[PDB]
Amino acid sequence: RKQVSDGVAHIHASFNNTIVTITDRQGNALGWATAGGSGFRGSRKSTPFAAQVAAERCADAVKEYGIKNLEVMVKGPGPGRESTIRALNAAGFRITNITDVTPIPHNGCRPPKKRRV
Amino acid sequence: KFCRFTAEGVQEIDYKDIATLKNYITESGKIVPSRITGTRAKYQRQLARAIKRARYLSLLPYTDRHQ
Amino acid sequence: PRRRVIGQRKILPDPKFGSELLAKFVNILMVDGKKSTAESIVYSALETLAQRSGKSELEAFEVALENVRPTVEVKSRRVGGSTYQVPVEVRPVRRNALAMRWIVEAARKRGDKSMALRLANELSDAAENKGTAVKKREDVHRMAEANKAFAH
Amino acid sequence: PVIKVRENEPFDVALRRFKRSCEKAGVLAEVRRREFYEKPTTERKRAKASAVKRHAKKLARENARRTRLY
RNA sequence: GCGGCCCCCUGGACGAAGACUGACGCUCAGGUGCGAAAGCGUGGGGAGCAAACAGGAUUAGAUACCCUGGUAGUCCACGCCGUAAACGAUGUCGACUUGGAGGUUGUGCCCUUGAGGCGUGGCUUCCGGAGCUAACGCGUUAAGUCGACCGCCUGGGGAGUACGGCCGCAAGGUUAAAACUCAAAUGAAUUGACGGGGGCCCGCACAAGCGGUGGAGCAUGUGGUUUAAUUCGAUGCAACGCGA
RNA sequence: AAGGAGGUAUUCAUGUU
Ligand SMILES: [Mg+2]
Ligand SMILES: [Mg+2]
Ligand SMILES: [Mg+2]
Ligand SMILES: [Mg+2]
Ligand SMILES: [Mg+2]
Ligand SMILES: [Mg+2]
Ligand SMILES: [Mg+2]
Ligand SMILES: [Mg+2]
Ligand SMILES: [Mg+2]
Ligand SMILES: [Mg+2]
Ligand SMILES: [Mg+2]
Ligand SMILES: [Mg+2]
Ligand SMILES: [Mg+2]
Ligand SMILES: [Mg+2]
Ligand SMILES: [Mg+2]
Ligand SMILES: [Mg+2]
Ligand SMILES: [Mg+2]
Ligand SMILES: [Mg+2]
Ligand SMILES: [Mg+2]
Repeated sequence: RKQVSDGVAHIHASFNNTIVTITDRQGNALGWATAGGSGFRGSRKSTPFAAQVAAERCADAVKEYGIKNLEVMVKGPGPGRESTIRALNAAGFRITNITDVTPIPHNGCRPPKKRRV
Repeated sequence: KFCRFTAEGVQEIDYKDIATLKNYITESGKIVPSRITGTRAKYQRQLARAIKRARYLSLLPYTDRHQ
Repeated sequence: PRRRVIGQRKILPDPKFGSELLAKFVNILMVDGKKSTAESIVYSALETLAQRSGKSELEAFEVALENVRPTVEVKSRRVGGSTYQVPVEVRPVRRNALAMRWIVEAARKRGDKSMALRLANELSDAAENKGTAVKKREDVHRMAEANKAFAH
Repeated sequence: PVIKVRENEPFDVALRRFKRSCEKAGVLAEVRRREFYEKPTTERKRAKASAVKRHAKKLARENARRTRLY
């Protein structure tokens, strides 16, 4: 409906899943897509190919805002983190900024205990 | 590598000199290791103190992303 | 093999047409060392196929091979978790071998009376993308695409 | 690692710069280290072991130049 | 044991040159104090994490490992507790005895010619010589060579347990046996064989193919059952169309 | 993830970037 032409794409790339959300410059979400919601479960949900498909579906979903210039904020140690960026560039957006926004504590809260597997 | 404080006779590094300190932080804003820069250990400690004092007074950023 | 270094056996071309592909096709179709029986089947099947299509025997045969040749298959990988189907591109030599094998298998599991007639009908179905041979080509392709996530 | 797209720079070239910038800031190594808590004793043990083996390999190498293998 | 930055109060160590006291020293049972974490008492505070616990899976079972939660606890103040693989598994003090490469912190000199050169102190890591070490090792920071003083050891199990005393709110701590039982327990190193340790390599071992076996009928061997007898042997691979 | 090269690794004007 409304026209923006400059958005921000946030890539939340976890070890298990990848969520791509395209927002306006002010933080208002226009649309979103997830690897786990694009038809992938478990061992396929945590793959770089699934992240590429999620970005494709989100771009197709945000089509009615006439976005032309996308900034990219990547967060997390995901198996994606790039497939998403290459797929946005392929889909047709003009990538103007690529920043990593991974939260690093300055020795804050204690992390969970190590898994004994 | 050669320390640039021993060769200049510098006694205290000083946190108010935001030209030398900018050479000794990275782009993200963290302090560069002495193993990379070739600074001596005595001046490394002084330099780390000066960078932390400058951060408190917001002469240097703590990180690249809070701004 | 392990100390690999195995070398390729050269195969003579067929007498009637001088094509290594046709010679290998006769070999794949041959059973129990009865090459004369197999050679008669291939020549009869090619003759009737060329009467139908109306092109050169070798050409019409090549136009069936083109529609059966696979472009990607799936091997299996025991490294990651031993459950991995990795799509891999097939080299051209193996493409011809797989196309011929599928054509012969489809022609055998048919309903016509004579093997020559079964083979001709399979080659026609391959040349118009409608037979069980071209069906297996498509089936392998879709399996590889479903495992494309594991291509890496 | 905040990479700005430069003029005429294709996407592959910019993406290589961004990937190297992150690998230079060591983000992924930091995250992997903070996934789970490790006791201070475990941390000290691991640090000391790496130093011992690193020193031993340097000394082993610096003596390997002494002799000929054939 | 101590890790952001700043301030306030405060302890020790080291170096330079000089002055001063004039053996004022070392060790130390008893005693006194400090002493991780868990725990205890009283009151706070509680984001994260997390015994117990609850649920979900895994499994023959799973009171576990894995997952989702989650209380005491972890934090503070004031008291207990007094213990750890509290380890360098190495008591403190002093003297003497070949070397090398470093780290860290002072200081002296020479041309600082420009991060240089040359010395002399403290602490510290790694190699190592003689000698010591059952051996591993150790080596001027000894586990060489000596001296002072204190702590401990006397086969393994029973047992750091019982009883008694002392200490503690408790948990317990500390001091500490015997009967009985065994002929060994043990430390280091050697040769193997192992490892759900590591590397390198090979074989129709796998993979790539072709044809089978397992289904049917029959031939044949074995097991079992049956019989008066169904003669005897081979019976994991490496017995079973085997002696035959 | 796989391979190659250099080292125990940098001095390598700044600037530009
Ligand atoms: Mg977890
Ligand atoms: Mg005493
Ligand atoms: Mg406590
Ligand atoms: Mg309490
Ligand atoms: Mg309370
Ligand atoms: Mg849990
Ligand atoms: Mg004790
Ligand atoms: Mg300790
Ligand atoms: Mg220790
Ligand atoms: Mg002891
Ligand atoms: Mg030694
Ligand atoms: Mg007791
Ligand atoms: Mg008692
Ligand atoms: Mg096989
Ligand atoms: Mg049978
Ligand atoms: Mg018998
Ligand atoms: Mg027998
Ligand atoms: Mg006998
Ligand atoms: Mg016998």
